[PDB]
Amino acid sequence: RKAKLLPMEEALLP
Amino acid sequence: AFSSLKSDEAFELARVAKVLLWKLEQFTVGNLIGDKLFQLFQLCLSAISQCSGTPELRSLYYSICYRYLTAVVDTRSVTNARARTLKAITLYGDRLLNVICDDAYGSDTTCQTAAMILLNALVHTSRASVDCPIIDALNRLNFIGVLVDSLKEILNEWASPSQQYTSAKLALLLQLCQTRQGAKYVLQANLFRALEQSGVF
Amino acid sequence: KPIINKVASVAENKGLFEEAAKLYDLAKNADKVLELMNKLLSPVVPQISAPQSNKERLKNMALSIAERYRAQGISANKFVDSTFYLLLDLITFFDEYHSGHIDRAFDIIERLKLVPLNQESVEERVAAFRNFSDEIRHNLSEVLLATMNILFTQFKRDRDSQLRSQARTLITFAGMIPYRTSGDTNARLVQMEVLMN
Amino acid sequence: TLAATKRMEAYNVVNDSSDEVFHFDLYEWYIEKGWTDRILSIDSPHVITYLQRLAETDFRHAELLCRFYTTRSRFFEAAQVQTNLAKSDLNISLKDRIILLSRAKGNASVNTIGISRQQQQQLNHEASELLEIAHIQDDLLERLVADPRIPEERKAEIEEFLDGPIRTLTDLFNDYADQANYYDLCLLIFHAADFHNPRTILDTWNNLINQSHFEAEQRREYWPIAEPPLPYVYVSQQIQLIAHRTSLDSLIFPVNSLLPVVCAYAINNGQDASIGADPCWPIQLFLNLGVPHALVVQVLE
Amino acid sequence: KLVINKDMRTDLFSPPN
Amino acid sequence: DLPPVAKAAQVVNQTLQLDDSYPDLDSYCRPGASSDYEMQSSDSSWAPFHVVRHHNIPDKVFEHLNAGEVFTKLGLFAEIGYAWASIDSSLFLWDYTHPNPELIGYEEATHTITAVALVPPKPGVFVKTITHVLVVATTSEIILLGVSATPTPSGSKSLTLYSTRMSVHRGGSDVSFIVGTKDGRIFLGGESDTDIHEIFYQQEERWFSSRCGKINHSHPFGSRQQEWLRGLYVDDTRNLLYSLSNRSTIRTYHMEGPEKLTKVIEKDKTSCLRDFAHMADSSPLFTDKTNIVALSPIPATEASKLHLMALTDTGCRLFLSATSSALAPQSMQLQFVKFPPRESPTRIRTLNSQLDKTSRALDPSALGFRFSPGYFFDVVRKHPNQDMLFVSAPDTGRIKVTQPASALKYFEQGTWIELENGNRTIEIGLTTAPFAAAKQPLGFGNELAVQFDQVPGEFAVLTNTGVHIVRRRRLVDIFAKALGNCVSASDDALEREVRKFINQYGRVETIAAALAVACGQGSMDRNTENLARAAFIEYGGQPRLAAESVRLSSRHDALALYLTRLVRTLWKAKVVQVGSGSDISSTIPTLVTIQENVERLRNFLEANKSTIQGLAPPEDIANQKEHQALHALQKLMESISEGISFVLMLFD
Repeated sequence: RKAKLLPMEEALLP
Repeated sequence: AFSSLKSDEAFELARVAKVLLWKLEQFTVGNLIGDKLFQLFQLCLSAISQCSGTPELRSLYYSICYRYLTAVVDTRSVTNARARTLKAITLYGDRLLNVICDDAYGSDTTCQTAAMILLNALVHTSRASVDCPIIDALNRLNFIGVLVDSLKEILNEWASPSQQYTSAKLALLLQLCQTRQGAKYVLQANLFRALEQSGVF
Repeated sequence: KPIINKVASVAENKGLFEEAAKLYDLAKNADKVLELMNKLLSPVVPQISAPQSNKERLKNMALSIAERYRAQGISANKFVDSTFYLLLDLITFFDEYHSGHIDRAFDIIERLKLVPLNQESVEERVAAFRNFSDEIRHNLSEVLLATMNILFTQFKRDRDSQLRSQARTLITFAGMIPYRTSGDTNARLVQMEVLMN
Repeated sequence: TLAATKRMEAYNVVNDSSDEVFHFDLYEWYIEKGWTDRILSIDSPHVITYLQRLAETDFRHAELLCRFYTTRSRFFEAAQVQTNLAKSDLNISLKDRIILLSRAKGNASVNTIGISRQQQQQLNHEASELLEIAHIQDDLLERLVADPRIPEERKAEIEEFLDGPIRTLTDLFNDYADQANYYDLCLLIFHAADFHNPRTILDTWNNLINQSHFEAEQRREYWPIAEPPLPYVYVSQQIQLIAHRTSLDSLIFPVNSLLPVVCAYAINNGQDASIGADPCWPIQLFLNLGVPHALVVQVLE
Repeated sequence: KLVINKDMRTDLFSPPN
Repeated sequence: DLPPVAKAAQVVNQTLQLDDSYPDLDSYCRPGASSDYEMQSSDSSWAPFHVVRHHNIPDKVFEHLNAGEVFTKLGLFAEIGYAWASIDSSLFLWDYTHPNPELIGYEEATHTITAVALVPPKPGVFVKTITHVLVVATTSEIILLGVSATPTPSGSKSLTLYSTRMSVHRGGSDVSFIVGTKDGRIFLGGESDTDIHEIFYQQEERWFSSRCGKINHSHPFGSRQQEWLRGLYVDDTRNLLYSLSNRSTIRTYHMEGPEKLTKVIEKDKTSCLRDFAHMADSSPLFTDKTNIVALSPIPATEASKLHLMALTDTGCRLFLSATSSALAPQSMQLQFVKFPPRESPTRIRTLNSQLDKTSRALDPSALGFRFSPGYFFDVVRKHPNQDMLFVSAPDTGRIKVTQPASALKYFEQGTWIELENGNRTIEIGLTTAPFAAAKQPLGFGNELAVQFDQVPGEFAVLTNTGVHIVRRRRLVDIFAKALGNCVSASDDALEREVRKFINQYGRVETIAAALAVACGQGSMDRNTENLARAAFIEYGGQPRLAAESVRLSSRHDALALYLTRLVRTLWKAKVVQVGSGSDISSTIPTLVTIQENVERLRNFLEANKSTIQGLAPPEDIANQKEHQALHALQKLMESISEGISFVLMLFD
């Protein structure tokens, strides 16, 4: 299963 | 000496005490009687907590404890007896009630009837002693849950042995609805939808 | 301090535990707060924590009492206190179990050292059960089954020997422990171990 | 899948057949391949006869029959075998029989569909009794073997007799426990035997306290790898060990008499503020052990 | 069932035969 | 004069100072050489390390590995308990602690993957839930991914990947080595040349710059020679970066500024050999034909002078110092050599002072790793098919017992570990927290002081069949298992086994170990604990007067030593932390364990009040002051228990 890559928006602040 | 050893000699000796309790200077005699009736009450709850003997012998013990908690206990002398009486019931705890709850809605016809009526005396005498530990234990043992579930199809069940059994069933539920704490546990059982599937109305 | 206990005392005598806790907690009487909080939690330990349920509304107040009792270094006697933080861990064990996070839930139960998983620990774990609060022994039935069902699921996914060994351990523990619904539970536990083999 | 179909088609021919001599040879071959979980899933009644006939002379096959029942949730039937196996004449170590009875006690603690409440407790009580005895026998053997007072020739003669089936408390008490002056294990036997005698129970408690005080005072005099505990501490340990293990029976743990004895020992042997001890350590001991406050004050009165 | 009999035992501190 | 708990607190303070005076690395690795080993069979109770479990590579990647066309690679993320495998342009992570692991794949890569690493993120760039950055180098691009290794909930860290939209062209220089610093700096190197590249990355989009950049810190002119890298190595405590080339040239770079990197030393093999020649002892094991196959930096907290260890393919460990002319270093010098041991691994046990400088037991060494405070792993490839693992640790016991300072040598305990044949070792990584007994070189390497504070070091050994877990064994672990061999055995067999420990660790250390094992520390367990107790009694010695003044028994010293080590983390620590009304210095769960440990000790003393000499009441002055000192120690314990019980109540 290809790993779900959550978005940049959550990753980097602010 | 034969409280839990064998289930054959107690039967002959258990029924004789049953009828004797119903067929019942004066102060001295009244003390000896009440004294043994209290001691005789202990060995009954002790056997029920261990589930000893066959359902037939286990049924006789319910009748003995029934009249004892209904006639003897029911005025400083009354308070002392009622207080000490509840102590014996609390000694066993859920272990004792669990056995009685399993007897209900069982295979035998007379054991389930006596067991159901017995619970009525326990909750009744407990309130006289705004809450109660007996009613709380029944909820933890999932007794109130399965009890409300059996309300469905009551028309099929309802002198006859099945009729008298249902009388004690509905009679018990009526007692729990008198205390303030019972409405909480009883209402959460969704009894309104249980009495509708039966179509009794 | 007295009247807050007086008012808390009656409301306690009227089965209003959720209030008696807030009131006793107002007077910083942790002996009673945690006592009552033990009673309100044990029934809801294995239940499903769902929005606005009675579990969330009680768990969330218990945690708000765990922080304020640690940040302020407050505690009742170890009996009442040990049980209180133990239930909070179990509530986490079932909240993870009901969510399908099997790996995460297995790790929690392992820390608690409540259920033995290696045959060597059976003797000591069995002795501990004797003096643990009945609010814990009550929920032993659901704990064994969840833990078993946890190993049960992980089996269908050497490791096989390890799960098999742990499966056995749970059974022997349950066999030596007299507890709630030991009949139905001990039977189901044995069946789930047979399907593994 | 059609691959999975040809699988089910194949194992239906096998599991449904009426040739049970074939089933036996098939179950014998499943084990040799380590397909344990396969035997358990089979719902045929030819597997029950195979496992039952093999459990009678093979401990590790009676193991599966017990696993067979417990995955199906026939908990009583498993404890029924585990108990009947611990009482057997088979070559099984004592520490395994402790596991068997400990599993049997658990499997017979919970309800199982179909079996009574009385027969459930009838088996739990029997298994629990034996487990209590077997634990004594084990803890006894463990101490006898490590006892310098015993000759190495006798120790082998003991170990063969004890390390196996579970003996009577009479045998455990006389030829072993009482001779060695194992006072703590003598009390456990009284409890496990429902031994009714207030004096000898109390006389044994007195000897157990004194022998404990001596072992701790000799240690403190020697200090011996780490700083040993003061006498009353070791005495306190030897009571807690009984208290949890006895489950606080009134016969072998009579606060009516034992608490005065401990309080007397705390005076006659000077276990008090002189050595830095809490002067109320006899009270602190019994209260924390679970003795009711209302009774302790009734005794001090 | 327990029966104490201090009378005839086996010397725990002497070898056999 | 002084009250009881005050006298005891003095002993504790002195004891603390004793442990923190454990020799530093510079003082037992002084200029010169050593071949001091005590070898131990792998199965011995004295083995310094042993294998604890193995985790097989999951079958679903074995399928992908054979589906490979051109390139495959394996690697380790031991600090979070994950392994990885790359197959061409695809990447797969998995938790090796898990029994039926899920595959976390990343197949967006277009070109063959050549290196991957797990690095700390740059501060103030990502949301706080991102614990690491995953750097993936292909033949075309260097790709950055966000990573959250949060601990849901039972074994290993649940792992999720996040895209970042950060990628740089790979350029002309291959990338095979990626290393990261504490502050998230990312350095690159490979097998095309000796150049070191760094990746910058930013939060903002700017018109003149980019979110993600790559620069070359080396700049060569024309006139080149063929030379490439073998490994990159970071030392954050000195802001240094080391590279090792195929010609065995060691280059040192200094991170003088937050984005600057500067070459400050270049030392080729010739310089190492000239240094080695001027040493009193030359050797055939180190010549111009010899290769340096690995480096291992030594942090500033472990040693001031010795910066670096280099491993030759003949099994020699070279310890290099570096000094400033005045800060970055400007000079590097080979000072000390630890030559290989002589014993080779055997199936059957074999019958066991000059410098041994010719051993070939470690020839050839293919891979090598050093971890603080000196744990050494050497992958010896004697045969083309199976590796032998040589593992050694400093003989901490003998090192701290040795007197005077001039007698100090690099004593070691070693063993051979055979992981069953046919599998090649790939990588070895630390799974537990980095070791450190102190915050300065003095006291740093004292394993004995921390055997109840720290988890023993665990190490993941990655082969092509699985991950093997190797655990450091402490004094108490060795003492317990040795006693386990004395249960059935004789009476004067214990005395024999105990004397071995005394002749090595010293009487006080030995008895302190017995005490610890008697209290349930250690790896039938009851027989062992009773045996330990017996040793604590029979071998604890006695108080005597010197030449008023009394010398207490080793039994007393042992007790003070054990108690001190249980409370060493918090003794001098502030109870609370204040920013405006807040925190507790020592965590809540650790105070509970410290308390439980102390209460266990106290319990053991009471439970043996009678038989411990000096506990019960009492030539005389000796035994009396012995009795007084032991009483003082016991009052400190209950005070320690009360004190902790009080702080737990505060934050409750």
